[PDB]
Amino acid sequence: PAYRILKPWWDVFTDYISIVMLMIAVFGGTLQVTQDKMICLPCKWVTKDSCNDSGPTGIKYDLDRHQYNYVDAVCYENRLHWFAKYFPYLVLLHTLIFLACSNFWFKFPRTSSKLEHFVSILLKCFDSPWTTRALSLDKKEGEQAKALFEKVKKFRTHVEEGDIVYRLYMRQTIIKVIKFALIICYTVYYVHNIKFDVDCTVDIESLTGYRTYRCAHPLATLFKILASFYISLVIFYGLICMYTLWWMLRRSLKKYSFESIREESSYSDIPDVKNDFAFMLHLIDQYDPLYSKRFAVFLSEVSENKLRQLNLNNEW
Amino acid sequence: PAYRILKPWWDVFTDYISIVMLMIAVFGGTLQVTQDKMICLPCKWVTKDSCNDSGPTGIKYDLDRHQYNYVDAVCYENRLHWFAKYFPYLVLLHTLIFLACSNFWFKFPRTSSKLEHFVSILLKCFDSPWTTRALSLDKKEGEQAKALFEKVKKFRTHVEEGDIVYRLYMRQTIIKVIKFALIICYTVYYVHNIKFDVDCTVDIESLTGYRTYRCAHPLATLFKILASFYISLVIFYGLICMYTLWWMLRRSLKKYSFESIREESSYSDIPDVKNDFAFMLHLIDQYDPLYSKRFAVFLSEVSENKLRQLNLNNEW
Amino acid sequence: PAYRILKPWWDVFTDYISIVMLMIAVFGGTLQVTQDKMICLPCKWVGPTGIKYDLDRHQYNYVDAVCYENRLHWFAKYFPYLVLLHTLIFLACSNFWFKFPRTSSKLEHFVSILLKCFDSPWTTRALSLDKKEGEQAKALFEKVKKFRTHVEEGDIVYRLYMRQTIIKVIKFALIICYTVYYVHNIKFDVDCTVDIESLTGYRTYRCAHPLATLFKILASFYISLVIFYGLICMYTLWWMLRRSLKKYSFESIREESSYSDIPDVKNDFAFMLHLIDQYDPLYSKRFAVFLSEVSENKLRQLNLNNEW
Amino acid sequence: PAYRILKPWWDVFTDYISIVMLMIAVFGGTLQVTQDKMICLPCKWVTKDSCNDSPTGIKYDLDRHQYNYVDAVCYENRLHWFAKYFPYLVLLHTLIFLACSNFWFKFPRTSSKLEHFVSILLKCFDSPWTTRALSLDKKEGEQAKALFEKVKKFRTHVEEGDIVYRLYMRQTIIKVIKFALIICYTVYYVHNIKFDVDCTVDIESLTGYRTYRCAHPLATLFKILASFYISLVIFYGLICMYTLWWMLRRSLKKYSFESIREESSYSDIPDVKNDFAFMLHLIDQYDPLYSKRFAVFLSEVSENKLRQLNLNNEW
Amino acid sequence: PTYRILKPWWDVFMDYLAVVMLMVAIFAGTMQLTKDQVVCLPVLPSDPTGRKTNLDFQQYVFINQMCYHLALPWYSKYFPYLALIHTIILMVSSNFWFKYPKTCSKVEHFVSILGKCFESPWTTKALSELDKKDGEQAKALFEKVRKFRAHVEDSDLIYKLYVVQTLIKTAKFIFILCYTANFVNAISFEHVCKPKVEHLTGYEVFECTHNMAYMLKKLLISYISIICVYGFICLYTLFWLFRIPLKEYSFEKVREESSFSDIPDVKNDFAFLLHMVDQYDQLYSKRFGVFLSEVSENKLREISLNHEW
Amino acid sequence: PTYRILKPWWDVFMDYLAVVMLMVAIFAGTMQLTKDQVVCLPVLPSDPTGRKTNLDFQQYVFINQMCYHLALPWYSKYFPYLALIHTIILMVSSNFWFKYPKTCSKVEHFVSILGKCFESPWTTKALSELDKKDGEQAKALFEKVRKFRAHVEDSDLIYKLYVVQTLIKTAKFIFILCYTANFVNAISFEHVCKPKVEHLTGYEVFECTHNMAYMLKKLLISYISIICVYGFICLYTLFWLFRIPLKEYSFEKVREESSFSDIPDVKNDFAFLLHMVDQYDQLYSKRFGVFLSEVSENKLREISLNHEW
Ligand SMILES: CCCCCCCC/C=C\CCCCCCCC(=O)OC[C@H](COP(=O)(O)OCCN)OC(=O)CCCCCCC/C=C\CCCCCCCC
Ligand SMILES: CCCCCCCC/C=C\CCCCCCCC(=O)OC[C@H](COP(=O)(O)OCCN)OC(=O)CCCCCCC/C=C\CCCCCCCC
Ligand SMILES: CCCCCCCC/C=C\CCCCCCCC(=O)OC[C@H](COP(=O)(O)OCCN)OC(=O)CCCCCCC/C=C\CCCCCCCC
Repeated sequence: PAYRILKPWWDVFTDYISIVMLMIAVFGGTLQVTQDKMICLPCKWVTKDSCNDSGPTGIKYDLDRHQYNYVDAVCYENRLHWFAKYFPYLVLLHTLIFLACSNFWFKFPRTSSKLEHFVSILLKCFDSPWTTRALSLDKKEGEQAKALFEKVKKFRTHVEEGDIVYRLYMRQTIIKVIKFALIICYTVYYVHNIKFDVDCTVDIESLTGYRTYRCAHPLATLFKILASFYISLVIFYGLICMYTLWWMLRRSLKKYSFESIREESSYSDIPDVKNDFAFMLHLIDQYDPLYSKRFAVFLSEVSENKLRQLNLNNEW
Repeated sequence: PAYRILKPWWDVFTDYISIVMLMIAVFGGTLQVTQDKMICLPCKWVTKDSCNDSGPTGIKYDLDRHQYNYVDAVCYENRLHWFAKYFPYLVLLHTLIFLACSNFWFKFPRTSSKLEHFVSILLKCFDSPWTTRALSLDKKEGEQAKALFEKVKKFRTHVEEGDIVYRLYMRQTIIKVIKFALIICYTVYYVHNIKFDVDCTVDIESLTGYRTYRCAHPLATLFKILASFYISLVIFYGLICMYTLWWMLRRSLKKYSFESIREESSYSDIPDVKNDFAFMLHLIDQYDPLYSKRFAVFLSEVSENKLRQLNLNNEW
Repeated sequence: PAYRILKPWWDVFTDYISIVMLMIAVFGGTLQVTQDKMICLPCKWVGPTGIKYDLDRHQYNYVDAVCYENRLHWFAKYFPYLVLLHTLIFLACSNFWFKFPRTSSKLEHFVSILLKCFDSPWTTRALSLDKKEGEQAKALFEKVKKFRTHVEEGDIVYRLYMRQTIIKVIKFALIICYTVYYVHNIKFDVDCTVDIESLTGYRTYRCAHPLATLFKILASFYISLVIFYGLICMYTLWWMLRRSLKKYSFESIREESSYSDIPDVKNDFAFMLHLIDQYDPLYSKRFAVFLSEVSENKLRQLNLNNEW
Repeated sequence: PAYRILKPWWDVFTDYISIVMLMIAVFGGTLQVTQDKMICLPCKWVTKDSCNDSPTGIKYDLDRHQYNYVDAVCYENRLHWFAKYFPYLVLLHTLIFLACSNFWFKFPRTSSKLEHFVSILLKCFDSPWTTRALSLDKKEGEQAKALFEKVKKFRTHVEEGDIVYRLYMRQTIIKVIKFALIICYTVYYVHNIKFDVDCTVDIESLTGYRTYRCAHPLATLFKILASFYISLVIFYGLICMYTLWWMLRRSLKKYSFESIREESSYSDIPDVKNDFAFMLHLIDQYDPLYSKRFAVFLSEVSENKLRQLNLNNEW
Repeated sequence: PTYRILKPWWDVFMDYLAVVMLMVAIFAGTMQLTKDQVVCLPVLPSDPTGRKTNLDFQQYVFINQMCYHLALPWYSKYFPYLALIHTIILMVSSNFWFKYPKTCSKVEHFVSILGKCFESPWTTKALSELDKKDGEQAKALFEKVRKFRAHVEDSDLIYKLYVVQTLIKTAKFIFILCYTANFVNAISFEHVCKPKVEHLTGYEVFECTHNMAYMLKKLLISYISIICVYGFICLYTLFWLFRIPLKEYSFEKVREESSFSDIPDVKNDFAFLLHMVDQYDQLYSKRFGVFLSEVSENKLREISLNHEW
Repeated sequence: PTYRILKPWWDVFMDYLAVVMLMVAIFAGTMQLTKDQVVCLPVLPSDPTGRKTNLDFQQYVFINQMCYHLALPWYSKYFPYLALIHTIILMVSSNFWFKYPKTCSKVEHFVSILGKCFESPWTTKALSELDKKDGEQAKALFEKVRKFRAHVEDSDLIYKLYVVQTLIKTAKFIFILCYTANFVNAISFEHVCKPKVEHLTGYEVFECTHNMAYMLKKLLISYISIICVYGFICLYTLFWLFRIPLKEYSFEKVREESSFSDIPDVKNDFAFLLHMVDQYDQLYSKRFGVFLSEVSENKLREISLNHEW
């Protein structure tokens, strides 16, 4: 909606990567709930801890259906690695954390109120014909422009005094990048445990009769492919967050200069805003500099003097 | 909608935590519906009171598949702990109770009408150009400002006498915190019973032939993980509710003071308000002090005198 | 929406309790259609080793189906469908006066007129002048007079609301009777004797109902919800029968306001004003301006002053 | 919303083809999750390399879970990955195609430029001054003057940049390269979707048999879906190649106003360049009426006539 | 589309009963594709112990399918689909009289002008017994009403379409009640199957039990009760339709209540829409009556002339 | 869009039938993955007792899959997908005559000018037999409809495209009726297969039953009945197009009804749209035809001269 101007290309890319990873998490969870089982068979020949490998006729184990189900359940609980069992749940949790970190400044009221007021004022100044005439009137248009000038002046002394939005965005970026580091450590380290064939020694010999069973995980290769895709998406997300952090730390975003705008335009008296005003104007520049150049009219004193002259002209 | 101004950061956090807990409840409920069962195998060698542990070949139990199904059903009904069976339903009930306690003052007609009137008048005052003119005249704007002054006076003389909203918010917070205390007691006390291996002695020897069976609960690990995550979310919810209750009890929210406004702004005749109006002003100040500061101009006789003086000036 | 002003706190509570009941009914029906079965084992005699019955799996399925459809209690099988029917009846009776066209038109007119009177600044001026504002004020006065002379003649809305409340309370009485009387029959293990010895070989089978405990818990929670619903309906009946809702009193409003000639309304007008007062007395007090003749005289005087 | 005027016929056709491909992917994924399995029976005669052809039933003395394990192992090992992961590859390709087709609608620079262009076109198309010029209060005159100033600002703001045309060309290049890769690999790996698959997985220590004869129930349906997807990819690639040929047959960075200035009464409209020219070409592909109605504000003679009419009605 | 004004209370009740019937049919078809199954055990010849039939699992499945498609009657397995078809037929005819394009345009124009007359303050001024723009709007609406009167009163398509719709609904209800009620007791839990497949399994007579028989019977009873209520409402609608002759609409009561007596007798489809609105609410009928009076036209012309002069 | 003016009743009925056929096809396809199991039992060589086939459960499932792949023909397996394709083709070709962009613009602005004629009070004044701005609007509308006549009346593209669309629909219906009815009795409940898997099971010949056979045949019969109704509607459309020459339209009755009698004879496409409108509503045809008379033009010119002098 109206907040699309506050999301640069990195924000949109992170949002879409989070959407794709959320779909991956939902699909993996649906597979885990329904299809994830572990077909296990006992090994009659045992020569070590693992299962030993040694007309033709079938091998009879004399095990019931429920003995097989019990072996499957116990070797699923005990000797199947936790990462293969709870892979999509961790992905879902990480996507929820990423979405929370992306929408925290939009949902936290202290910064949400400032952001929505800034967006409303920027959109009201962008559609005002006084900006077009100044870059190049009716008495009602003149008094509306004067009221908007006063509203901008009240807004500037209210938001520039604090830097809560910049601090919150910096903390969100830091949390996102350290979350990416932790994910790309632990998920990559534990991705080798999703294997098709797993041997179990779960010690249920008193119930079934056999000691060691050789199992098979039907969803092992599909979960491994989903884990590789999730690792690639996490790598892309982390590179995007690294670019965002480098952009934030390269130049001070708490100090905005209108030097290019005041050089292009006739007005050379535009003041330098700071703190949250500077950060939001930097975000607008990363979206589109037209909004910033149109908003720079309401900060210059020369435009205010011209508006006062026009108001005096149309008053009498 | 526009009710977000009445929800502070703790209310938003509780709403999102309740949404996540509701998702956990739905996931646990669909797990319980789909794949909640037990896999029971009889113990032939029983030396102790419970089941006793004692090329290899499988142990023959001479049990039909439906005999196994009956044993599973009976040992699921009788000797499985009630918490492991009804855990998601309790979570769903607690989430519904929390949502009802959060939205009770939104849905209670007297408090709902008070909140609707307060939000409408606050939004009308926030967009009033007379606020900008005073903090710094068209005839229609002057008439609208005078009507808004009269509406604000009527709202003050109607709402300040009653204290229903503050009482209802206190009752909701108290109910939420005591519900959190009861949950964090009983769920923590009963979280140990969710275990994988459950031994049952259900006395169906006349039908099956064995007394003690060694069962397994496939969802026990997942239910235990969900219970731990739900306990963590309940702990966070209770900490937020305790902070909210401490905020309510720390200062008399039925007495709002405009000392900062009368000290900074020129208008120093604004009187202190009480009861529901004071509490709603405190909530708005917690959301955004700009709305309260802009609304404070209509509670001053000096601003109304200036407005009527300007009306007399532009009338003749 | 715009009609929520006509729903007091008891109506909102009944609507939400009925929503929870409908959720319970849907969950129970999903359980009953899909998961509900009855595992049965024959009674052989009316180290340990298993008991062999020499029964095939499909013989077991046949025994399960026969003893599920023959010797299982009817309440254990059709519990959520009765709950669904009761929820549909409650939802239909709660909003029956919003769907009957004769009452729906009057409700729409009353809501629109009340909102227009609330948004009018003439009420604020009276309780404390453009030509369009005065013209709209006199048109609103005329249409308020037309509404009063059109609605006060009939009392269809009050009678319909009374009928709906009576139907709801007697339905609650029937539910809290029959569900309570037929709640002990939901048991886990039910013995069955279906006389299918010619097909299987056994006479008596010992069955088990996997969803018996969950159905019993859902029945208990539905009984609790029905108790709360009946208490709220009893309060609604007591509120309706405490005062004659066909007559409305404007004594407090005319004493508080400057105007003291507000006439009493009758029939559906009085009932709708009582509902609004139960929702918010401010709306009724603001609407009371357009009923006094002194306000009409003041409006005519202001229109004449604007003319001259 | 109003972005539908920016999509030519080929964009709409690619959107519909992507929707059909997504439906195919969802259908195949539902079949893969729900009804995909294998049924493998061991061959007791293994004299030849594969299963050997050789009344009462044959007894293998195998349990149900031994059969399940054999089916799982021969599904994992000796089944071609294309049959197992056909709908997932289709879903990934649909996601890539949808990302490429809607990349410039979400990239902030191109999204902002397109939004500004669409808003200006909507303002110009509803302007009564355009109708008057083709065939009046001073308020309408000053509104038309403001619209003329906004058109000049848009020209001097977007005529320098060339991000939109470059991004659209890159999207078309990526789409046609992806189509070429899909048509290579999908067609090369379409003969391996066989109904009957013979597996030799060497699980004799657990089952007792060496080679098994399997059967894939969804192999024929997946083959039909693969043929449908190949046809859809071919159509998508033909459409993308037509789009690339349209982009490279003439310079889209330069727009010619000769036809419009000859048809209309104004012959002073200069040529636009870069993203302006590309968006005007897209408009001409969609509807030349919008460009004809918009070309009035690119002429100084129109501004002179507008101010002359304003001075006429002022006095 | 604000079509609730045209539909009376009986039409609303019929629509809601059709919705409930559609819900019942969908619910029945959900179970008829999820757990519709028969379990068959062969009739074997003569400490208790079980009987060994020497049949495999898939032999039992084959017997079950064969007896499901042979022993089970058509009404015990095709009722939810027939119920769905009947609900679709009833719902299509319910909105058919304002979905046919000519009648749809006519009723849309009627609803638009009725709303304009309801929102017209000139109607209130005429009933109680202004502005130049209000007078011009009133004259325009009078001319629109005059054009509408010649547009609709000439033909009788809407009334005939409504008669056909209610006759079709009554005939469908009669057919459903005639053919459904004969097949209620015919649904039974047990079924004796003779599939003649003894060369495959070894048994000639199989005794089967349709699982979805008692629940299907209860749904059949509920559907019969709902369709009986629907038929009663449809018969009341037919009695109302043939009670008052809707080919004409006498404005004698309207001209007596109002101060104007120059209201022509509205006939044909224009009378039918007014009758339906009168069954909804008479206020719009009074509005149209005072907008069809020539005395109000003379008063409006005199007011406009006095404003001009 | 308000395309209903140029969309006759049979076109709307064809669209409704296409929607119903789409619903039937998707319903068949839903059960084509639900009840499509094919239970097979081997044909064994010649107190009652069960027949022991000595086959495992996996062998039975293998035979089921093998004889589902082999014994069942393509029309018993992929029938709902062909019906889905046919419904998609019919829905695409339903609105072909005005989906062409030139004819789309022509139809859109034809509806626009017809609505302008309906809204214009000058048409009401002409039917009975004003403001100067209304007179100028009437002159503009007269010039616009004269340009419309000179621009469209020369060609016959829309009529040709409508003939092409209805011929395509007729050919598609004929193809569907010929091809699909060939496999009505070909769908059988039981199928005997020889999958040549004797080395895997020991039996050469198996006897099977298809679970979704009778239901599939019922759905096929219903689909053929609906497409037969569609073909009857298409044949009625062809009969209506052939019985009356639509290449020209005469307003002789309109000339006799009104005082104006200078209405020319509309021919070609301009006559096809007027014929479709007259089928939809003859009053709209008369209201458009009173504009084409030159006597109305002369009266408008006289009123303009009176306004000027
Ligand atoms: C009477 C009221 C209306 C009732 C309407 C009922 C509509 C039913 C609609 C669709 C269901 C169609 C059948 C779906 C299943 C198809 C396969 C089948 O027949 O059975 C499969 C299989 C059989 O059960 P088992 O796995 O053997 O269970 C073992 C443990 N007892 O089905 C299942 O497992 C269940 C399938 C449905 C799962 C539904 C999950 C969600 C439902 C409830 C969970 C809680 C939701 C809470 C929501 C709260 C919102 C605020
Ligand atoms: C971490 C995030 C978690 C999100 C939530 C995940 C859990 C969802 C909760 C409940 C799901 C309940 C499903 C109940 C189904 C009925 C009961 C049951 O047991 O069904 C079994 C039955 C058969 O299982 P098997 O016999 O194992 O299949 C053959 C191979 N062995 O299951 C199924 O049919 C499959 C599961 C249900 C249907 C899933 C459909 C998935 C569809 C599409 C996914 C792929 C395409 C995605 C496209 C996306 C486009 C935007
Ligand atoms: C408003 C929306 C809801 C409307 C109402 C919906 C009601 C039903 C909802 C859900 C139930 C879905 C599953 C029902 C299964 C019932 C039991 C059943 O049919 O068992 C047999 C059934 C059929 O086997 P065959 O395909 O014949 O095997 C052929 C081998 N060559 O068994 C199996 O397939 C195994 C069990 C898995 C589930 C089977 C049903 C699959 C249904 C549809 C698949 C395609 C869905 C396409 C849309 C997907 C959208 C996400």
